[PDB]
Amino acid sequence: SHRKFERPRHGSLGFLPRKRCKRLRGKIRSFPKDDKEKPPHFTAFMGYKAGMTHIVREVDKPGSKLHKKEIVEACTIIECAPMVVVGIVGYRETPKGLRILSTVWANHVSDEFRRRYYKNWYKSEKKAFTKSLNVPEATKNCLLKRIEKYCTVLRAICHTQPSKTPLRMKKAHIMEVQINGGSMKEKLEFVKEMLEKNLPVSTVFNPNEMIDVISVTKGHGTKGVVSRYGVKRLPRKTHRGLRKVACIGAWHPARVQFQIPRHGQKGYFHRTERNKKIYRIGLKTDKNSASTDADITEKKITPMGGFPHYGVVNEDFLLLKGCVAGTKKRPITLRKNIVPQVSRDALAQVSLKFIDTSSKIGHGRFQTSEEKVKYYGPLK
Amino acid sequence: VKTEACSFSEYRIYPGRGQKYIARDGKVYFYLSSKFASLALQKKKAAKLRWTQTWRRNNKKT
Amino acid sequence: TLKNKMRITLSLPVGALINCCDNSGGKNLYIIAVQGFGSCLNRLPAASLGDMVLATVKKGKPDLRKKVLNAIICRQSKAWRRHEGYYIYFEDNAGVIVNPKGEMKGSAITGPVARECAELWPKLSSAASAIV
RNA sequence: ACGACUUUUUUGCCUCAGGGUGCUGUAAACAUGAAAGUAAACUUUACGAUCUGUUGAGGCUUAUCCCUAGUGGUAAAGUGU
RNA sequence: GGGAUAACUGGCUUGUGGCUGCCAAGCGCUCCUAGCGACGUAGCUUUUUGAUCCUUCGAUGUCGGCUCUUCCUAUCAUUGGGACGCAGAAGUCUCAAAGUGUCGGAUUGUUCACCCGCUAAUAGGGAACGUGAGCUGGGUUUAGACCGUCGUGAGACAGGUUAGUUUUACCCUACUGAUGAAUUUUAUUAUAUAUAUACAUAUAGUAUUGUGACAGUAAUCCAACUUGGUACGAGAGGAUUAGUUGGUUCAGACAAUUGGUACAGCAAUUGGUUGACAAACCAGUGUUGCGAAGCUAAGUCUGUUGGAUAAUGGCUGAACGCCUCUUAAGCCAGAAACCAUGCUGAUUAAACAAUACUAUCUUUUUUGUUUGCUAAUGUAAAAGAGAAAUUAUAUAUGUACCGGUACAUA
Repeated sequence: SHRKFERPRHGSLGFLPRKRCKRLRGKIRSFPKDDKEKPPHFTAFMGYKAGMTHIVREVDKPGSKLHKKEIVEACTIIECAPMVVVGIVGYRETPKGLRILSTVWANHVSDEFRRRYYKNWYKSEKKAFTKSLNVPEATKNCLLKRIEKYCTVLRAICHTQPSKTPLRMKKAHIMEVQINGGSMKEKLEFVKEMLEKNLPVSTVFNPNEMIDVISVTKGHGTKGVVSRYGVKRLPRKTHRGLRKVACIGAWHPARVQFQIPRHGQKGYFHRTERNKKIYRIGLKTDKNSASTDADITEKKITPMGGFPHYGVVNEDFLLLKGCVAGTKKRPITLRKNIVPQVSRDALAQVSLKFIDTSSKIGHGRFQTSEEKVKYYGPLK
Repeated sequence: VKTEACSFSEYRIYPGRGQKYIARDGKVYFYLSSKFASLALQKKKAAKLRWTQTWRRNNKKT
Repeated sequence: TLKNKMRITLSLPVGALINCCDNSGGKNLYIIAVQGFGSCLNRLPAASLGDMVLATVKKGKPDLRKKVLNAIICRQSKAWRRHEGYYIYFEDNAGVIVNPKGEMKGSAITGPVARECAELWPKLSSAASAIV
């Protein structure tokens, strides 16, 4: 018989299996689509989540209850070392999907790039990319010509520069980035000219843009159904347990109907967060990088005592509105929206009033060490 | 221009960190910490608080 | 009158006993139901400051006993985040009785009133001794 | 859970130590300092919970904190192809 | 002893229940049918109760609730409509629709029922009468006991009441997560220098980048205000439609910042103990106060638009000189439905592509393949394994002129 009282099912069926991701690096499912009128440009970037801060922002929001008045908001900080392009990928459309024709490489590569292939860099003779050290420039040109002629999608093989970071890892993350815009020839000219250079996030993105965020979630191992799916807890009276499972269900199917909640992995899942606004694209050489029109005071983005488990910011950085999937220290993938967002909020231009640089370890009030010293005074 | 002062200490009030209590008397009390909040809850006067800057001032040690 | 209201943290389950805060002659209000409350198996009916509840008078005038009357919450024990960047909370829980057409049944709101709620319901802003 | 996964293996890493960041709340020690009174000399000398001073003192802070090319360390030498 | 025979499912049937009809005497001012619809009469169904006794009595755990998921539609609301007895506002009958939602209590052993209240509305059912190695044990229904009635009595009572053990997963499968070889009777959407070429390619081993068939799927509803006290209305009243701002529910993350959290850690303190003393210890965490940090919500962020269409509204337009949305051909716009897109998985494809480096070895020719082993053999298909216009089909292909015209040819 039917249930007496109705009540929505626990959790989404559409994110079965609730299992571990097979890569640390975020995986872009799909890229931005055709726009021949637009000039060629990069679609994506990897950067590392350093932590969270809060902001004070002045609000326009027409007809709002808050309206004109200022708001305080949480924000994420992502240190972004410039990615380096090392390869060109030429893909061609088939009724079996996109297929690679060939890849064309740069005329030298990083040690950090080579480290990703080696499992035992320390105990090896490091012979990778040494027959493929060089070939005739004619061969390269022929491959480029071939790709222009036959390929219909261009991706650039890019890689991270972890040597510009405090992290334990020295292996680069290597990555394809689709190039979206004009003709394949115009694109090819664009990637070739760009190639060996380093790409700041400011070269890829503009402040105020809405951005799509691709990351693996924070782990937790294998967890019970209550934790995993949020079902109503067992009664005070039971034969056994309280985080112990409900009924599985009907005699027909004469099998477990798969839609039932179950114990198993929780977190370390791949996930796309959508439409996060860029509040500031920071500059490495700016010593005023946390300051605002209201503040106008020399002051770097780095918190008091730095970010938890990451410390100082020493490269360029993205100040992003709101939450981001995964642990601090994790690589995070930024992608442009597949169709550009059109909204009030998308169009809008942020005016910060304050960026916090207080401690995130304890309740350390001070923006600067100098302020802390100034408060306390003489010491022994 | 820049944010208001703590008054339980010399400190500026940095946002988010502070909470606000409105008493039956119509009096607001602004707290910069849980530790400050607990002291207020236990209703213990400043003149017993050896750690705090107000005490140091009260005993003229500034 | 705009009746729009940015989110305030859920509070006061039904069966809560809150101060009546006026010269109505009510001393307390026992909230038995919330007006506008969502459908859900799990939830008790729960009310913030700006919510219209339905209450009965447990201590107060004899006619007011038994009978059901609307109220608006003015003082609240549970903290909420104001967007100005601080968490506000009151010492006590209190509301003031009103009509189902939202007309005031009180005469003068003796405690303080949350400012967003006072500007929410005009007749309370009028009657209120202080704005929080 | 265990496999598995992420790493690094001398432009490192571990180790301690220092600094940063904090957390606790003013250590022991000493005052012929203060202290409700007490007793014993011929005004001085004893006893005394406590409190103040020296004293934002002393302690603790990677274990899943931050920084440091600051100290000493950094083996087995196996197995599959 | 008994499924030779009840109480439990299932099964046949559908009296009874429920649902849908057909009709046309009346009702509906007036008016058969806007809405109705008798007297009559046809079906459908088994969420009813029966009839039953085929199945099971060397046992299918006997009600209900809780919890949890899925399916149905005979749609209550949300989406699009049609009709109206319709001025608007409403509201009422109705169709495509199962995408989405459908609540808090009071009283019960309770399906059911019945109040009070919210709601946006508080639709109806299936899943062994959904769901006892998921729970619970209140109830019918063991053995104790009580009262009434009936029985001479012992006792009896779908008469009422109180008290009364709910045993086992370590098997197989299923499902959820976690590892993981192996696969030339197998593959190939191309490869090679504007031209070739399956009588052809493809070692393997590590490692990166990916391909993406296929499988899953998600976001949701309301309010307020402005439109507007306007249209419309005699007045009273009083919208569609957008727009803006908010809130509910679900989902996915995250912890800056509030709250919550202590056998990280400092201080305090009770009882005892080490002569005092600092130092300390002990009491299954002695007990307080604070408590970074890591978790966490009652805290914070984020949650697409195309295509093909349905109901339907229409068009051109015959049959049938006129007419006709096609109840012919030809068409068009059109929904929370549908399929993509999006997003998740993809040792769900015994799948695969590109790249990097490497293993005394690769390539051509000759002879051989009638202590576990140490020269070595297998083919599902040789017999000329011969054959690359193309839209076609109530006409095609060239060639010549400017997708059209002309002229040849099958």
